[PDB]
Amino acid sequence: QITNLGRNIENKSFSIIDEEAGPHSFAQEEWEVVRRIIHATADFDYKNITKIHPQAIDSGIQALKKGCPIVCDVQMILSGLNPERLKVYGCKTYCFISDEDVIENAKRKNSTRAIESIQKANSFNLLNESIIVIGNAPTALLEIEKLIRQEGIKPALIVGVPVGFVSAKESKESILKLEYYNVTSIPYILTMGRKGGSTIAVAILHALLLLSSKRG
Repeated sequence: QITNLGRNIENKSFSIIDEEAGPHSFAQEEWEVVRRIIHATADFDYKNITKIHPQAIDSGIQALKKGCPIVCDVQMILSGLNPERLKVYGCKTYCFISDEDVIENAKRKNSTRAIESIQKANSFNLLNESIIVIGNAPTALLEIEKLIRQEGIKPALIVGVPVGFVSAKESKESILKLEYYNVTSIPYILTMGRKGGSTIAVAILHALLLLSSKRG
């Protein structure tokens, strides 16, 4: 998994982050997630924009335990998750961003591959009680919002951390509006604003997998 020197570096880093982050309003478990994000980016700003839903970590753990599907918008996210830890639960990862049918459908429908990618997962019922990890494409998050609002889909958890200058900020706010209006109570983990990234998403997933293990 990692060497002694490895752990020493990480432990030293987390200690530096805690001391430097200063005062924050995150509970212990929530902080393990936020601290992980700051660690992957060296960006303390995440201490202020990462919003975690009260049931987020709980639904996340439960979903993983059940070998739930993990739907990712971009391939890099998967490339960050070690299949070793996932087979423990039997979770299955998916990313259709690069499938032919998705590509042609995006072109033909004047949309994005991310949007058709999400629709494809839905056509397979892969959104129900799953963990939706959107680390890059804002349109993928807006589509999920659309499906929740119109199709009533019920994922176990939404990790909405897309990065961008066009609709990123908006896609995250649309998720908060769903809760604001009590149309649904789908747990979420968001980094409000334009900031996000596949690396932020992977860091959140790893924090969850760790918390899951630690709960033992």
